Amino acid sequence: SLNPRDVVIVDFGRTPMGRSKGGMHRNTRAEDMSAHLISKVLERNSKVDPGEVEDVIWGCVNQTLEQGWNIARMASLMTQIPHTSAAQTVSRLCGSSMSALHTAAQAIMTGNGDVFVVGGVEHMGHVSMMHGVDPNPHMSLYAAKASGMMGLTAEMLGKMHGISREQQDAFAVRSHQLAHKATVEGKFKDEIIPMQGYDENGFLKIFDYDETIRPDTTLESLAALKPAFNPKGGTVTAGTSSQITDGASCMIVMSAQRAKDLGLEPLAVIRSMAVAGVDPAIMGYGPVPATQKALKRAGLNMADIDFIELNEAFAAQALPVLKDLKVLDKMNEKVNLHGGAIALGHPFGCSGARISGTLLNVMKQNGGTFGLSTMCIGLGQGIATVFERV
Amino acid sequence: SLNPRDVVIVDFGRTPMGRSKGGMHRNTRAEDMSAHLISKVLERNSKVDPGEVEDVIWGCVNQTLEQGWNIARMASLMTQIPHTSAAQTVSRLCGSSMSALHTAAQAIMTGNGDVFVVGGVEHMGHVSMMHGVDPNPHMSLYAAKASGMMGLTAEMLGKMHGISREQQDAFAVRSHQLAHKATVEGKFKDEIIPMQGYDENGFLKIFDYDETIRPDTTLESLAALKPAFNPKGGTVTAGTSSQITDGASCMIVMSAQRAKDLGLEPLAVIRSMAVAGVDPAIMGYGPVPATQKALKRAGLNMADIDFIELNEAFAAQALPVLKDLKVLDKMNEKVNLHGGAIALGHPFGCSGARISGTLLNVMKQNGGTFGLSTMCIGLGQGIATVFERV
Amino acid sequence: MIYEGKAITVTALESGIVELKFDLKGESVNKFNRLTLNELRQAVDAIKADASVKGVIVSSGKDVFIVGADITEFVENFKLPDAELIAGNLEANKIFSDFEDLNVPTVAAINGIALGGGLEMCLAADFRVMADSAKIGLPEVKLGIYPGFGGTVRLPRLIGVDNAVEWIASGKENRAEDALKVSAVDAVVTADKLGAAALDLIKRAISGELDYKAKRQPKLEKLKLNAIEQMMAFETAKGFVAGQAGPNYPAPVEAIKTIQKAANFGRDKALEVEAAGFAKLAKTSASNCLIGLFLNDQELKKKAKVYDKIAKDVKQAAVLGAGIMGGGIAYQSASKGTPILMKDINEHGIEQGLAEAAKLLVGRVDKGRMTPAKMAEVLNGIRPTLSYGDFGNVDLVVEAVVENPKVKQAVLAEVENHVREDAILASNTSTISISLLAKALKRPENFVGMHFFNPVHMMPLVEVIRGEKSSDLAVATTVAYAKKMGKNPIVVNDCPGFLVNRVLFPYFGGFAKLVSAGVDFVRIDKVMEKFGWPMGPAYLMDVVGIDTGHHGRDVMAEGFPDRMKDDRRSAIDALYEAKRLGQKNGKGFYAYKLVDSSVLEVLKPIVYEQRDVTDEDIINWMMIPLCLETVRCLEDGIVETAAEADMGLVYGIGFPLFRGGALRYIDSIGVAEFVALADQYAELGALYHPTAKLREMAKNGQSFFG
Amino acid sequence: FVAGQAGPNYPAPVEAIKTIQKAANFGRDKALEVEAAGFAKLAKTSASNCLIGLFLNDQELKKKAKVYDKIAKDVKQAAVLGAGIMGGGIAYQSASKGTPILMKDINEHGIEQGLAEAAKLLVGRVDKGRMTPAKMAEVLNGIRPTLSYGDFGNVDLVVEAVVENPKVKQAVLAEVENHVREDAILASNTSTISISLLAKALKRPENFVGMHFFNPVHMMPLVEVIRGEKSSDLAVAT
Ligand SMILES: CC(=O)SCCNC(=O)CCNC(=O)[C@H](O)C(C)(C)COP(=O)(O)OP(=O)(O)OC[C@H]1O[C@@H](n2cnc3c(N)ncnc32)[C@H](O)[C@@H]1OP(=O)(O)O
Ligand SMILES: NC(=O)c1ccc[n+]([C@@H]2O[C@H](COP(=O)([O-])OP(=O)(O)OC[C@H]3O[C@@H](n4cnc5c(N)ncnc54)[C@H](O)[C@@H]3O)[C@@H](O)[C@H]2O)c1
Ligand SMILES: CCCCCCCCOCCOCCOCCOCCOCCO
Repeated sequence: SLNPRDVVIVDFGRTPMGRSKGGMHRNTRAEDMSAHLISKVLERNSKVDPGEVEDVIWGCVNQTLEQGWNIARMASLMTQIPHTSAAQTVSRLCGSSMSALHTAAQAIMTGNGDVFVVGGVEHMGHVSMMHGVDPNPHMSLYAAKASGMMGLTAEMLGKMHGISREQQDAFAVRSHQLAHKATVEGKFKDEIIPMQGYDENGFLKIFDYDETIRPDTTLESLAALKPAFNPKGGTVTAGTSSQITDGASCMIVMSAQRAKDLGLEPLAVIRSMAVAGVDPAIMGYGPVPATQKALKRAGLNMADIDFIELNEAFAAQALPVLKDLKVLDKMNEKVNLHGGAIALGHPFGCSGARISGTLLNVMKQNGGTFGLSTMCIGLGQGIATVFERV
Repeated sequence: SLNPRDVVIVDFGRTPMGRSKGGMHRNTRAEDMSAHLISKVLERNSKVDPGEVEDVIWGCVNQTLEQGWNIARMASLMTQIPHTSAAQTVSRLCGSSMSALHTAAQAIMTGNGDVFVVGGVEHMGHVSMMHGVDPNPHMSLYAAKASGMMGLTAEMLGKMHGISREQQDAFAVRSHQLAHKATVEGKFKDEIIPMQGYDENGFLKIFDYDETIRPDTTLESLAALKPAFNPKGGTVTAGTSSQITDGASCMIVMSAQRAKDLGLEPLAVIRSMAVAGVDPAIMGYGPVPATQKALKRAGLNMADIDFIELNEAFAAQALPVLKDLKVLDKMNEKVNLHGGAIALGHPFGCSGARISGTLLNVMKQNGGTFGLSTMCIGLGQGIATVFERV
Repeated sequence: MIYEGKAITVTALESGIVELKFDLKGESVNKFNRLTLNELRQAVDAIKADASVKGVIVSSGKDVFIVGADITEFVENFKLPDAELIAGNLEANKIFSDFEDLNVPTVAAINGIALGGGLEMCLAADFRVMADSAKIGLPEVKLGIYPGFGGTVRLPRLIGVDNAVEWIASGKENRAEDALKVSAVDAVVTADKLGAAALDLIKRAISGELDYKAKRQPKLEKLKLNAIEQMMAFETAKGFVAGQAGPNYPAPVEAIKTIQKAANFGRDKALEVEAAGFAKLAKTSASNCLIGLFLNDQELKKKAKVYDKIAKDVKQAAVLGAGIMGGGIAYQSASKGTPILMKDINEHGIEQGLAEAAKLLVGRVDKGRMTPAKMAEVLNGIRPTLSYGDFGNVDLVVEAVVENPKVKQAVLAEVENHVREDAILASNTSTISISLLAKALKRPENFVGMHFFNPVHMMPLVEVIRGEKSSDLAVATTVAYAKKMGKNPIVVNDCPGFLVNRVLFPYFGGFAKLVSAGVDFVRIDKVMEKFGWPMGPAYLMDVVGIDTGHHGRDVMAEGFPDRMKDDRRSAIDALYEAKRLGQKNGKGFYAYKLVDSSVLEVLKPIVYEQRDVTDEDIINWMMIPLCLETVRCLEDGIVETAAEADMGLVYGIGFPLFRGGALRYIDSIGVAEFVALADQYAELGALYHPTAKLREMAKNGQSFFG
Repeated sequence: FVAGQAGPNYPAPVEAIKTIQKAANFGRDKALEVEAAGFAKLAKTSASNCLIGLFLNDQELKKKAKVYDKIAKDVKQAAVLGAGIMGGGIAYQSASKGTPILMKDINEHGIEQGLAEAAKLLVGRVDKGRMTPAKMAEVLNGIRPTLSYGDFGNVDLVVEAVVENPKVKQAVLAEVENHVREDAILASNTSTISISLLAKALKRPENFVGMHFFNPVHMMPLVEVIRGEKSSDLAVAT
């Protein structure tokens, strides 16, 4: 049965994940990339009047230059979306895009809108991360500055749970391998929205795959890389770390009521939402707290979840999270079956809805019922979402 | 009686609004300014355990340098707030701080948290507005570039409704005068949290007032200024425009249930929330659409509202909004009785909660029941909130 | 082949794709002359008729794509009625419109220069590939007209209002980088891989990968702007340009009016708007000879070019004196790729120069017009100095020393002993005889006059005052050096006041008489601005300065006492004697632009009669004195041809463009009917007295042109 | 991080941190005991092999750097011989620190290389946000190109950057010495040529010394002041 104010994810569409170091998006603005996605996704669903969109919630982190000044509205104005709608940009570092989904979800539930357009974007090519950073010395008075370096935290959380260089590299291979497969088999054809770009020759052409993926990634090739955050005794290498990727992800959301009226079959339904905090030093541990809080709110045990999408920030962090969540021995059976941020890249403001969207496609394709999408956040945070197929 | 999940504003505290051009905050980071505010506000309320704060929703616009990387958490970590809590930065240009209040509100209502710490900050001195701006040419294909210049929009909206140079300057005078009055009479003593700063001589001292206020502002002194956004035939002058101000505003929010349990008397209660959109060219008209939507959801007529807080972006925009809201003839009786952004400055990511917070103090002080806080947003947006004193 | 013309050869290719090539056999460049436009019609009709075609690629067999249009052939087609003119351009647009309606993908492989109509052809196609070493733009505004082949229709909808208004109004060329960012072009590649790109692109449009139909749509329908978004966009543009273009608005202020009106219309209706407004700028008799502009332009552009292949290289330049004029000459020479030395005697001078040059460079960067990397180049080009040690390789030297015959002679003769002997020397003086200064030097053949106008970076005109002992090579180099600095030089023989100034004051003489006749100067300039002048007489006097205008009066009075030596105090003496020194002082005819009845007090002593006058007469008291003086400048041999005699006014004093010039204006009235008009105003002085040669050619029915 | 760059014999670096890590949860008084205890360990172990030396050695320096400091001639005007690589750097550094410098060379192609590199560095900071456009203007004006010695009249210190050649450098150095004040200081930037050798060409060796910069001039901190056998203290001091 349906409850009028139940949150329903109607559709999901992401952009082809392209490299930042001269990738396929090196000549496209984050605003346009987002505007085009939102526009195209709305087309596939001609039954949802763009005018009904009460608000467009977009996730973005480095909000300056191209991504500054509420990119949500800036990207929404170049869409068929009326000027009568609103738009806000939600930043929570890594989990920005997911928090966006939560904001709309809560709005719908409380009767403050019927149709929403959530998602996120992050063009780390035009707006790099280290760009425009001013470390506040005062922070060292309440927390270690080193905790600001995601890499070092991966090293710390890694040592604690004891993950060997081999264990991490092996994970990266699994990610690339599973990503390529999903791509070749067409398990991405529905979510990836073809998008214009430029090849290494400046030529114009449409890409519908993820440049980031590297099928040739073997344990041999990975064991050749050097420690990225700790030369003298490190395991976290560029190979086991997520990729710097420019990309956007969209998601149309609305109430089951206004949905049932439009007679459009749901893709999934949000059951529980959760956000939690951890110490900055081991921020990668954010998922477990956030997940446990979500499971309790959804009245479900970790075992009840059929498929899981854990944003692969670092193999050194993903593995520990999976171990404490007590599902490491279930990995190849229900965890990131299409690869992770290591092969698909990790666009800060985009990864939130991206992993969740992919999660749904996994469930739909594998007849799953309950799904879980969670990710670690910088400076000690976590976020989780439990969807349901009905 | 109240319902368990009813949003209740427990307390409100803001910083002294200081000038940006060498003001009292010229040597204080936005992060610290926020962290200190949140810390001090939590002190006055010793019955709300900081550990219970499910999340800290902070509003900020130019998120780069000092204000970049989810300032919500950055400022939250230097507070007594545990590392177990979460934090996110919500950007909606001007209405950022207010959107923050809404996000938490909806969260509380949906059972996703019990205690929150909302607010916003904007240090336009260290991170000016024109800093790091990259105008997307493509925007001119869907909307006029000029609409990006808030000033010009004020001019357009003004021409439409017909507001004379005198009508605007007179408004600015009323704002400065009323601001000074409220200050001198101590109508700000409760909300303004004393804060360390530096006087024009680099000396260290605590400010408890708003540098921005200029009591000497007379119609004669304002009629001397020249058009700021249109030399050849303009009315919008620096005197009738909001001031570039560095400042932060805080606000503790929670459910009536967890509130009634702590036996702490509420400051106000949120009854309705609304956001709307308008054309970028006349974004200043955002309040009317947003207000009308809020009044309907609150099941109230504009007449049922006892006090009104309309963020004064420009006298050219505030007046028209008040005219269409059919309350211009009630101005001196219930509209911004403590002055506006013209005399108190307008910190982008801060004004949202600041105007609302001050709105509550006006109601409490003048035995009001229903209150309204609304403001226009850049690029064509609006937002409104209807509080209630019980 | 499918079509083998003399300008266009439509050759077939693989997969039914056809390549329409632009190669004007016989000529060096491709341009839309009568023949080209004609063959295009036959080309499109051929492709259109051929049902086997599966795509069309547009290319060029030259170094450039398609330069502007050679308008000399279109002139005879602009003097007809606005109906037989609008429908004329309408039919011309039918070609490009049809090419745009081809039920098949079309790409424009831009290899090089694609200006004016050249770009308009590209805007017609669906996709556009461009070589990184190419340029594109619409410099129509420099001619007094705006794009006439759908330029104002397609560009605004392709790149956006603001971007189009800027590209059009300015008429600036644009590099691949910029053309790509605004989305004027869809792909930028190296010259070598251009053909491959256009080919690879077309195939991706045919397969259906690229929606060539969806990309074409935007320029067939209304603008995406809101009614409100339009008001803002257009009004700001109009205003911004209105104050920088002034009363005589060629293409800038009109282009926007055409886009603002055709905003809610599709291609077809938008084209009609474009055509209509285009005629308003090109039509005939009603005093609108925008015809003479080209009659003068197509003669200067050729005359100058001939001088440009003669002139020596100006790889190294230098100016004497920093500060006001020096900082400008250095700025202009630096911003155009010419290393210049700022010579002076005291360190305080170089500071002033470097400062002002820096204030202008930052001015553009602090808005987005100039690249920080560019500001660096410009600044490095300017090289300070208090000696002549580095004057060893300087080719041309300019003097900007204080106004003093003696001083200027000492300085000039001084530098002549520190530079190559084949080096050219030039003074920037304005009230001193070039033939006088040359006497000091030992090489007068290389000495000429290079007159710039304050501000050096604002005013276009640069007079090349040829002395009596100046060689042709000397003048040639100076003329060329001026053009290189983005200026418009004109050769003028040495005489008290030269050409421009000598004609600008008699004009003011008519003004001085109006004020003395109780005529409100506010009403005067409002009429002169309604006429076409950039600034009004009174307002202009404030800009130049009452103290300056007063000094110039004496310089011209002494020059030709027989007609320019009045003396009965005028508004000039009034304000000067009343401490109202103008705009720099803050008080002249206006206050600084404000108005105040306090000025009336000062002007009272000048009013000798409360004479009544119509706005029509006011125009005569001004124009007649100016036109006649021009006739004298041509008769005394100050300017060689009538063509040069008018453009010197168009670029200097700012003579209304669409009105041609002082001499052309005379023809617009009739030489015989002009002298008759002058006689009625003969009671005002020798300034309104037609010359003997004018009276002679008056009866003969002779006009200055033909 | 310190353990790796301090190595086996850790003085104050690696210890200071161990002292703070232990006294972390302590107050002043208890923390003082920690500080004192660890301080004794360093003095009787690591530093027993003289703390006296390092100290007195620094003492000699702060006084030496002070003696040099106020006998030294003020350098209001400077110049460099040769643009391009090293010249563009010496000009940049002198310009970015408030010292008008002249870029002297023989061909126009050289000045271009210098002005270009100096511009590339200035734009580099502005094109990200670290330098003011108004600041880049001043710096650029501070650098004044030239192909002669006509303006070397008020230059106080001249630096040479000519190609590595004993003969060439000597000719150039001796040349500039006839176009500057007699009390002006000359300095070569050579790296493989004896300063005492170059000085022999000059007629005022007392004012000639060696100012060694390291490529890139704007990156490397150290600048060797190679004193010749006939170099005066005032020369080195300046
Ligand atoms: C939709 C929303 O919610 S907010 C919309 C966004 N608006 C904004 O961010 C504010 C826009 N305002 C601005 O950008 C700037 O204030 C501007 C452009 C209008 C003016 O800035 P500037 O061009 O630098 O002029 P500036 O601020 O220096 O002018 C100050 C002068 O005005 C005078 N002045 C200002 N206010 C007053 C007053 N109330 N009474 C008397 N004099 C005054 C000062 O004394 C000073 O004069 P002085 O220089 O002789 O000492
Ligand atoms: N009023 C105007 O703006 C205007 C309009 C048109 C033409 N001009 C021409 O500009 C020139 C005047 O220049 P200005 O306005 O800069 O005067 P100025 O008084 O503003 O500055 C004089 C400059 O010349 C330098 N100078 C003087 N004698 C020198 C010498 N012997 N050697 C080297 N430098 C010397 C001074 O140091 C100073 O930098 C005149 O030829 C005048 O006809 C001026
Ligand atoms: C290992 C030893 C090698 C010995 C090499 C011998 C080199 C000796 O050459 C002598 C130096 O020649 C000087 C070149 O002269 C340059 C003159 O430039 C004049 C520039 O004038 C500019 C005027 O504006």
